[PDB]
Amino acid sequence: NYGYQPLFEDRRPRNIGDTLTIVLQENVSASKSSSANASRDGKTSFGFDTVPRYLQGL
Amino acid sequence: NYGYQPLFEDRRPRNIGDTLTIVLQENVSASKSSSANASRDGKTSFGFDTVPRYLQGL
Ligand SMILES: CCCCCCCCCCCCCCCC(=O)O[C@H](CCCCCCCCCCC)CC(=O)N[C@H]1[C@@H](OP(=O)(O)O)O[C@H](CO[C@@H]2O[C@H](CO)[C@@H](OP(=O)(O)O)[C@H](OC(=O)C[C@@H](CCCCCCCCCCC)OC(=O)CCCCCCCCCCCCC)[C@H]2NC(=O)C[C@@H](CCCCCCCCCCC)OC(=O)CCCCCCCCCCC)[C@@H](O)[C@@H]1OC(=O)C[C@H](O)CCCCCCCCCCC
Ligand SMILES: CCCCCCCCCCCCCCCC(=O)O[C@H](CCCCCCCCCCC)CC(=O)N[C@H]1[C@@H](OP(=O)(O)O)O[C@H](CO[C@@H]2O[C@H](CO)[C@@H](OP(=O)(O)O)[C@H](OC(=O)C[C@@H](CCCCCCCCCCC)OC(=O)CCCCCCCCCCCCC)[C@H]2NC(=O)C[C@@H](CCCCCCCCCCC)OC(=O)CCCCCCCCCCC)[C@@H](O)[C@@H]1OC(=O)C[C@H](O)CCCCCCCCCCC
Repeated sequence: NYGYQPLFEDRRPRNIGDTLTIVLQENVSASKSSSANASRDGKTSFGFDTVPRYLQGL
Repeated sequence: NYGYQPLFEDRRPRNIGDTLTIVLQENVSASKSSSANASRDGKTSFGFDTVPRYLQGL
């Protein structure tokens, strides 16, 4: 090979045949949450158990 | 490539082919709550258990 080569550079790959080292160190994490609620409660009462003579009509 | 390249700048992407690193670090959280209540209670009573002779009419 007659190609020029720098002395002080970091010897990065530059041509087709050059080799490079890859450190994967891949780490991905995704999360998703959702919630919903709805509560309704009702309860009504009414009773005499004793009615006046004048109110017995109703 | 014959393009001009600055020396002291932060080497940000500038053209179509430039590559950039994205750190997701996404975090969203939303909450919603609501409540309502209504209570009514009544209870009335009245009784003699002993009526005067003069009031026996009513
Ligand atoms: C937002 C506000 C808007 C305004 C709203 C207006 C009022 C909106 C309307 C509210 C009133 C509900 C109407 C109920 C009767 C009715 O029409 O709808 C019925 C179906 C229900 C539909 C209702 C959905 C509404 C939908 C909701 C709408 C809401 C908006 C059909 C029906 O008719 N079913 C019917 C049938 O059943 P059957 O199907 O099986 O056959 O027959 C059986 C057997 O009949 C009984 O026999 C008895 C003997 O056996 C006999 O006694 P006896 O003496 O003879 O012995 C006895 O005679 C008697 O009461 C003898 C005598 C009693 C006098 C005692 C003193 C009481 C004073 C009491 C004073 C009341 C004080 C408020 O009378 C009366 O003078 C009654 C008083 C009149 C007051 C007038 C108000 C002046 C304003 C005074 C104002 C005061 C100011 C401070 C016989 N009673 C009857 O005939 C029935 C009827 C005869 C009508 C002739 C009298 C003149 C009416 C003249 C005109 C009336 C027009 C309305 O009386 C009533 O109650 C009428 C009540 C009217 C109140 C309105 C208030 C307006 C405010 C005005 C406000 C604007 C009944 O049991 C049964 O009726 C029953 O069960 C009813 C039960 O009792 C009573 C439960 C009440 C609980 C509250 C409701 C709770 C319900 C809630 C859930 C929905
Ligand atoms: C906001 C204010 C606005 C003003 C409101 C005005 C008052 C608004 C009205 C309030 C009064 C309610 C009227 C009740 C009678 C009525 O009309 O509505 C009835 C249906 C109910 C509707 C009411 C919805 C109102 C809707 C609400 C409206 C509210 C606004 C029809 C009915 O009539 N049903 C009826 C029927 O049933 P049946 O259907 O099954 O057949 O027949 C059976 C059998 O009859 C009995 O037989 C007995 C023998 O067996 C016999 O005795 P004997 O001696 O002979 O032996 C006996 O004779 C007797 O009492 C003998 C004698 C007793 C004397 C003893 C001394 C007592 C003094 C006591 C003194 C009272 C002191 C206040 O008499 C009386 O002089 C009565 C006193 C008169 C006082 C006058 C006031 C002067 C002011 C004095 C003022 C004082 C100043 C300090 C016979 N009694 C009768 O006939 C019935 C009647 C005969 C009437 C002839 C007498 C002259 C009336 C002359 C005129 C009257 C006109 C009103 O008397 C009454 O009560 C009348 C009470 C009037 C009070 C009004 C106060 C006004 C304030 C004035 C205020 C402005 C009864 O049981 C049944 O009636 C009963 O159950 C009733 C029960 O008892 C009593 C419960 C009362 C609890 C409080 C209410 C609680 C109810 C609350 C829930 C709703």
